[PDB]
Amino acid sequence: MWQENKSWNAHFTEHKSQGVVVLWNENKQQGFTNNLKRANQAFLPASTFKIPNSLIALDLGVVKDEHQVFKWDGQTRDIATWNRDHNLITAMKYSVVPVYQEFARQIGEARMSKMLHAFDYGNEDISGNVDSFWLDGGIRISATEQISFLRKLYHNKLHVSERSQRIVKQAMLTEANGDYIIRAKTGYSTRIEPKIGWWVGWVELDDNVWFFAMNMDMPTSDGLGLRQAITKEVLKQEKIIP
Amino acid sequence: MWQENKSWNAHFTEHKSQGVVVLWNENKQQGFTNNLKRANQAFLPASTFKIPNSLIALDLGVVKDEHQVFKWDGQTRDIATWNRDHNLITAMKYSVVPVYQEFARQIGEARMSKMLHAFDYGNEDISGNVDSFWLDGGIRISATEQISFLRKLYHNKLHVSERSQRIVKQAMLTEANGDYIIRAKTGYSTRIEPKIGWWVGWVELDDNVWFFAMNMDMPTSDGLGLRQAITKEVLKQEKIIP
Ligand SMILES: Nc1cc(S(=O)(=O)O)cc2cc(S(=O)(=O)O)cc(O)c12
Ligand SMILES: Nc1cc(S(=O)(=O)O)cc2cc(S(=O)(=O)O)cc(O)c12
Ligand SMILES: [Cl-]
Ligand SMILES: [Cl-]
Repeated sequence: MWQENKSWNAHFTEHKSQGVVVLWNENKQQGFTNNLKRANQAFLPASTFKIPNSLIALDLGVVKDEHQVFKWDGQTRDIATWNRDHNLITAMKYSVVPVYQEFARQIGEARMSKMLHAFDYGNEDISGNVDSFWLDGGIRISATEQISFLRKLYHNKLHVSERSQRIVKQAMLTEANGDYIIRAKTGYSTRIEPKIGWWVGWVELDDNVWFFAMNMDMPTSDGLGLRQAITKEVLKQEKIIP
Repeated sequence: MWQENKSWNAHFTEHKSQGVVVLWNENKQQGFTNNLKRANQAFLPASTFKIPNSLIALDLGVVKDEHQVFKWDGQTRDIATWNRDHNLITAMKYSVVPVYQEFARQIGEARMSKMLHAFDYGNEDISGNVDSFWLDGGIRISATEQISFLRKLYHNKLHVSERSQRIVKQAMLTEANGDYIIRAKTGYSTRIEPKIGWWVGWVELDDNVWFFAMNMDMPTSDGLGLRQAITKEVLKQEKIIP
């Protein structure tokens, strides 16, 4: 059910990088990875936690819908796209942390713990601040655990309303053309070592769905584009995308 | 509220074509078109009727969800992509008429007419064959009436369940990148003159949505790509997409 394909390491080696890419063939129920050990190594989810955070916020009514505007708090921050009004779609697209920190505070630690346990999400640990535990707290999730969570979300099997799951899957939309649809979420963990970058999601084809979860060492923010580039090179080699 | 911009006609003249493009700015509540008269002239919806047909099939339970497989009936047809199994997403993507003719037969004339009346869709006339009235029957819809219908769908305002509307909006996904999301449906009306090609939908931006409905004279299937091409040129001229 799991298979190691160490040939994908050349895509990491070419860009002087190191990480793991995990693929899941939904039709055949088979998994593939270049490093089974790192595939099961649990890291801070960083901004990939915006997927479960969105689900909980929508199911609890903290977020009314994907169109509700969340005004900029006026604090000018270092990322320019953060200093503006956002809805759920654009907050996920630009990884607007302060918007989701506001969501987490309204959710509260008690409901956040209960929901993450219902989601079977990682180690289900929210130790630290309720509005930063996915950035510098105790929550840890592996690439294979991201796949298991994403597979439940795809099939609407999470312990939330179907509506919340459909809205979040819409907000995860990243790329779409005549060949494939990518619903995914980026992540960048910097507060706690090791500094890593995430990209988790799935590729929808006409007759199949390929779930993917990747993470890689990210000492500097200059290599952040390699998350999508290395993943797409693996997808191209596997004939998943042209 | 409505403004005519005849400069768009140059994009039709460049390809030796004739048609109308209707744009609606949702934030500003203004509309723009190159031909006010043709914008309100009613044509056969052709495969753009797959939007309301999908909504009706979903709300009535004829289609359970976007994953239900509709098996190929075995008859080899002219369009190769039709000679295979389909779900709601691929049937919309490839405009698989035989799949939607089966939907219309299951829906029936009484339910179809009741729903189109509730939708305020076009002239609400289902006269003709139960499984082809949108291709050669009495139903007619204008480009502005398409936008009016699409605006209700975007806001989950149609009388069907919100779930049915969210599923159809997902199935309408055509293109997505870091700049915009296009949810649209193509159409090609050939059985009754004038032969016309349709493209209706909307473009999702970060803080606005531009609804569009275009139709153009289409004597042959060779120029079907001009529907998107001319629409994109108008969108680029109005600085909606880069
Ligand atoms: N929370 C964050 C997510 C992402 S994402 O590309 O994975 O979505 C990138 C980030 C980049 C920076 S910075 O170092 O460039 O200022 C800081 C962040 O907090 C980020
Ligand atoms: N139902 C149809 C929809 C479309 S669409 O691109 O507007 O969706 C194109 C079509 C082209 C042909 S043909 O002339 O190439 O045989 C035949 C069709 O039935 C079509
Ligand atoms: Cl979508
Ligand atoms: Cl032409």
